[PDB]
Amino acid sequence: MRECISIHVGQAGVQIGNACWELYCLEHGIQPDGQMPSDKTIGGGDDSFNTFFSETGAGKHVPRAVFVDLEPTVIDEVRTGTYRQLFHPEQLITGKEDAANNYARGHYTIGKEIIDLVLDRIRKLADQCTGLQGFLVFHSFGGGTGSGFTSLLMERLSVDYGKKSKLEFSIYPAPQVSTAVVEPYNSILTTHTTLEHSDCAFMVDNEAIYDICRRNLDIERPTYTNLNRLISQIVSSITASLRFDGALNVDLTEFQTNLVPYPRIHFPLATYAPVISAEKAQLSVAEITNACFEPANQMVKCDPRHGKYMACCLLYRGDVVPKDVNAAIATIKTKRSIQFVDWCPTGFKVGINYQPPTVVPGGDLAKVQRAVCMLSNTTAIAEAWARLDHKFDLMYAKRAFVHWYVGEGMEEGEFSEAREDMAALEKDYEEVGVDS
Amino acid sequence: MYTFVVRDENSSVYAEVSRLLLATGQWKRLRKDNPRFNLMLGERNRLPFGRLGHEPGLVQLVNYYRGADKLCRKASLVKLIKTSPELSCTWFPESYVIYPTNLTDEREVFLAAYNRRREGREGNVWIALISSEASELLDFIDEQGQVHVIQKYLEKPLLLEPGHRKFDIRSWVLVDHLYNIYLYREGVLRTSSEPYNSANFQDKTCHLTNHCIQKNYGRYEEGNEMFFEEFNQYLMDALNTTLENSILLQIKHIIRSCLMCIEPAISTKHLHYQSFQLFGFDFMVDEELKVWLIEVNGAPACAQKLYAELCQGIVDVAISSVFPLATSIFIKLHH
Amino acid sequence: MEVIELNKCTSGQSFEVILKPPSDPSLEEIQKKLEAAEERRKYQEAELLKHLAE
Amino acid sequence: MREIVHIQAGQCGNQIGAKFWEVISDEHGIDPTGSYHGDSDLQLERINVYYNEATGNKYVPRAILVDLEPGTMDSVRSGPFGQIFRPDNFVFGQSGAGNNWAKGHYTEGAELVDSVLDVVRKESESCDCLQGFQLTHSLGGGTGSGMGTLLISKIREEYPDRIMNTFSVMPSPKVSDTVVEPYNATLSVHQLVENTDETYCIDNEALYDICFRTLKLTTPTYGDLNHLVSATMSGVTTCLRFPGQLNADLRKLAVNMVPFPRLHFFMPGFAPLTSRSQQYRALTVPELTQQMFDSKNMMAACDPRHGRYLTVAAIFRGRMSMKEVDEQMLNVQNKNSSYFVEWIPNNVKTAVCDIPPRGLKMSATFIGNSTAIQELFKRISEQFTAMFRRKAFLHWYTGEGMDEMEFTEAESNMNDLVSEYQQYQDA
Ligand SMILES: Nc1nc2c(ncn2[C@@H]2O[C@H](COP(=O)(O)OP(=O)(O)OP(=O)(O)O)[C@@H](O)[C@H]2O)c(=O)[nH]1
Ligand SMILES: Nc1ncnc2c1ncn2[C@@H]1O[C@H](COP(=O)(O)OP(=O)(O)CP(=O)(O)O)[C@@H](O)[C@H]1O
Ligand SMILES: Nc1nc2c(ncn2[C@@H]2O[C@H](COP(=O)(O)OP(=O)(O)O)[C@@H](O)[C@H]2O)c(=O)[nH]1
Ligand SMILES: [Ca+2]
Ligand SMILES: [Ca+2]
Ligand SMILES: [Ca+2]
Ligand SMILES: [Mg+2]
Ligand SMILES: [Mg+2]
Repeated sequence: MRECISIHVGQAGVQIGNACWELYCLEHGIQPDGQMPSDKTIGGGDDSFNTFFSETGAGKHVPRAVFVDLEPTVIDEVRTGTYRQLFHPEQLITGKEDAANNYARGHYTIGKEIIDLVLDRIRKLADQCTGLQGFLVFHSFGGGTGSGFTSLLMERLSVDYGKKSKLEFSIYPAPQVSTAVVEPYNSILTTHTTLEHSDCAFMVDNEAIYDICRRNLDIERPTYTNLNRLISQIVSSITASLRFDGALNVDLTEFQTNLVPYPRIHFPLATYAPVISAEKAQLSVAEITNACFEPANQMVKCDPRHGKYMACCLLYRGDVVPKDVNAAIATIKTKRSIQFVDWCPTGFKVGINYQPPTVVPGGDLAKVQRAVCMLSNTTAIAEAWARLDHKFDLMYAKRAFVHWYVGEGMEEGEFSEAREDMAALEKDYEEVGVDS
Repeated sequence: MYTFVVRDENSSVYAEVSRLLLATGQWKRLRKDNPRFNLMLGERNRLPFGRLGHEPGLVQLVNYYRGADKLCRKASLVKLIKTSPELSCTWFPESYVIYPTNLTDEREVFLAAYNRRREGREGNVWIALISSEASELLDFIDEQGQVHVIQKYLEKPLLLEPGHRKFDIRSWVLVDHLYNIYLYREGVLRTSSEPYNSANFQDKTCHLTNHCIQKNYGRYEEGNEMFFEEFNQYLMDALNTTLENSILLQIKHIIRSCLMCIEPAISTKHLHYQSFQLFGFDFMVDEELKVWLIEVNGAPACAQKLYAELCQGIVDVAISSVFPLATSIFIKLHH
Repeated sequence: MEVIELNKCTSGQSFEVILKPPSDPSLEEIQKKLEAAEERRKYQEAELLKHLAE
Repeated sequence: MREIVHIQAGQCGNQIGAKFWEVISDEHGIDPTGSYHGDSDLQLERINVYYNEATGNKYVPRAILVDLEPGTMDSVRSGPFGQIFRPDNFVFGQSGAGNNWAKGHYTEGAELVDSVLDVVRKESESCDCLQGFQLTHSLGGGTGSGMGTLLISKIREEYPDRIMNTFSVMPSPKVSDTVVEPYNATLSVHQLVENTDETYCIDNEALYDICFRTLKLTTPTYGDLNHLVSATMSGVTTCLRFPGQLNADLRKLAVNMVPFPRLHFFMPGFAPLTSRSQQYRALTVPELTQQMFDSKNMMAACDPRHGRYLTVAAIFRGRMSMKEVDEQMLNVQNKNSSYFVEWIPNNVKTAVCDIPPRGLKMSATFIGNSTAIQELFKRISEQFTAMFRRKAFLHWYTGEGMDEMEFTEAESNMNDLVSEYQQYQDA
């Protein structure tokens, strides 16, 4: 057994963190007081769930996770929430005042004073690991902490844990729920800095989750609670292989091996189905697999038809057998536009977990008998980079808000250096994806 | 109050469309880079499709189908027809794609069919230049630089009388956001004013029926353009048949086949933005009244006489259909 | 068309279907960055306090 | 807990300041005694931002009252909520400032300023995490304008890394006390451009016009004008006083509203406009949205159609459909996209609070960074220059040791500010 440490940074990372760990407990039969009746090896063991949970002599299963925020408000709700007994205070790190949606403030000013404390708390979790795989880092693009401190943390993690893998769950900014106008700045700045330190990053566009919650859950005005419970389902689908018995993606390095042929292009598109309202009073393997190629079900709105695939993974949960999947794939292949790059094989890696997806009791999501999350590395996700870089260019041409960043000790040149790196990234997708 | 932006000032069609929108009083034009639009009259090249459909509270529509270039590029059209199971047809002339020596490629395949012609003593005239020698053609391609397409030159075309004139048929096709295919009932024939010559292919003036090349001009019909009512009457007088039976049935068939083929690739049925597009199909008719597709134009102009009616039709079924304001000129090719 | 590497267990199973074959900065440098930014902040604050003193 | 330290200086500053504390005390369920008697838990969630706590669950405003004469502060102490203020936080002189910026800034005010800073310091040292200061004052008088800006400079010297925010009342000939008001205002604007992060420009011209035309008050008093001010101040501080995601603190607000350091002067707006006259018919969300953007509801006497919006913050209060709020807010931006700069994407942010102000089931407060605010500064600049070119009334200032060059510099800087707004209006 090999352990995975989760790191939740800033408001988005923390609130999504709670959604995920709440879901994990429901999936593994772990009570809010840390007890797990089905675990017979008391106070120890090396089961698949032990990748995420350590054990105390009193039979308490605690998350291998650290929560860090430069403001105490959000994590204080974890300290007094329903799952307060789950974590110990050392795991929950809070600062005094936040980064005010300023990358420079989160990275340089405030990051410098708290980075050693964070690393030390992480070191304590790592010292309890017989074989650490690496880290799963949850954060937003648009927040000052989520962007600025994460990038600093990822740099320091590469130094302290060179051999370990690092996976990202990143929240891409959307105006419908955004709380800052400079989020494109923060997004580009943190992507530039974290790029060489991240092995695989799963971007989640709040716009996509927002519209799915409206369209499929009939929620007029989705809240963070709505968004995060949907996000945690996708995250759970991706990490289920690390927490349950299986043979596909049972290790962090396997994500890179299966989804990331070229290091810089490490942003797989996630697509999930089905999303059914709980108030509404069952789709087949063929139907939910077909939905994986509908832009309306993707975590990032883009058009894979006008791009190329480098790799594709299908993660099923529930009543699914290989025969159904192959028949479904055969039908879809002759029905849709699925172009792979020439230097890669046209195929799918499939993983099935017989346990159907677990939903939060009294939530918006209905219990389904089978679901699927498709992870595909497609060049079409570069559309999200293009949108973001354009908004960057609009403001930066006038140097709008730049003084806030320079005021925190950041140099103006970092803006252009970060933007140039993104321009190179867009070019990389162009070369891989387009013919001429 | 609906809003739109203009990013192609060189479009004669949509300059008229944007004019009509303003006349309704319910449409307002914005600056080029204003993102808060309902409608985008986009640019011919590098249209930022990736930035469309991400403005909350806005239904956004664009006048181009992303991926339609597959049909509208000569090199792409040949590839499409050959490699698509639905298309690989009898209505498309024998074609091959050729890359220059200094610039995969089917050159040995083109020469393979060239042999049957010469060693069969039949028609071996091809067009890129219109020469009967493959050497004179290939030496021309390598000298230019760009990628050219080699296609069989239809040596036996239908000829208009009097004058022994060669012509081509232009059809305008509008495809809306629901992927309804609308054929404008008014087409046009681009005619050659010089008599068709069988011997000398050096004189490309009579062979090429482009309006610019033609401009004997305006002797027979005004602007070297014959319309459908006149051409139908000609077919009734000369060949005892109608335009609908002998030609239009084939035309409607070809348009359906081409557009239905690429539909799953370009449809915006479940996209975060919607597309429509005006197409210009160019046809060739042989002496046996058989219709051949020559090419598809993605950004076609219209006949001066037909601008008012066509552009209004674009507003009614493509724009107002998505944005309703406070018999038909099109033929709906159903599917 | 071809299913390969089928692995089965009680929790589920996994496999691969192929449709068609193919045709860092040190700790010192980081600290140097953070310190460089800190000093730039210190410089700007010093200029302000100098200005206010005037 | 991000504490704010409130400061009110001069006659105007103390009168709108008192009214402000009166209004938000009622919203937070605080009686004049200082005891809580509200019903909602949301009232006490972020009450530490403006109130300190004493044993016996007493809530004392983190407010400091300053004047160079005891008159107005005597009236405050006799006012409805006069007993709620900490008696130690009353800092006053006897000489007055005679509507003279130089007296407030250089002579009379310089003698009293250390006493004020002693109280400021004591309040800051009791803060778990001070986020910054808010100052209420007029720019047309002597104490609020002159000593107020002196205070700001000295506070910035001691707390350089904190946010400085002001509610600044701009003078108007329509509602004027002395003819030297354009002098005092120009001298003050010079200070505010360099030493504040956020300034709500509250124009007495606009306040008068709203009372006269819209509110149908034949002859409005300062009390009538201040009714609008306190309502506006309640609105713009709503996101600070109640739990929320958008602009929940002073620095996040500044980061969202200020693209360029000098351009931090905001046009406030409020709907529905009410007279100190109860309303029975609650406005629909489209009505709130339409009126809050209307020039007749602006507090700066500037026509926003004469300029462009750099950034906009909107706050809706009361129980309403957030879906309809989003739809109406997007509708305004889509219909009038020509008035929003395209080089700042998504520059309009909206917040919703469940707790409505007293007397209303719902309301909307508008905060705009518009280039049309240059009309306010151009108005002052012309009034300034009309007198200064003849050096009229200058002896009041040179008599306090000021030189003409200081006036010239202040005028030059404000003119620069005007051209900077025009620059980004044509960008
Ligand atoms: N899906 C989701 N997105 C969130 C959540 N909280 C914030 N966001 C998004 O993240 C961005 C805001 O960044 P935050 O994470 O709140 O900022 P932060 O990391 O706390 O950094 P500070 O600036 O120091 O507060 C916006 O785009 C929000 O829409 C959440 O719970 N769920
Ligand atoms: N195989 C063929 N047989 C007979 N004529 C042909 C032919 N291929 C092309 N032509 C002639 O060439 C003329 C125009 O060629 P084509 O339309 O391919 O060039 P083009 O695409 O640059 C003009 P446009 O795209 O604007 O319509 C037609 O009028 C047609 O008569
Ligand atoms: N809105 C409002 N404006 C005021 C009030 N009192 C004075 N003013 C304005 O403030 C300016 C006079 O400054 P004042 O505050 O009286 O002088 P100070 O006491 O020396 O600061 C003039 O422009 C007045 O119109 C008030 O209660 N409300
Ligand atoms: Ca165990
Ligand atoms: Ca004295
Ligand atoms: Ca002292
Ligand atoms: Mg935060
Ligand atoms: Mg007075």
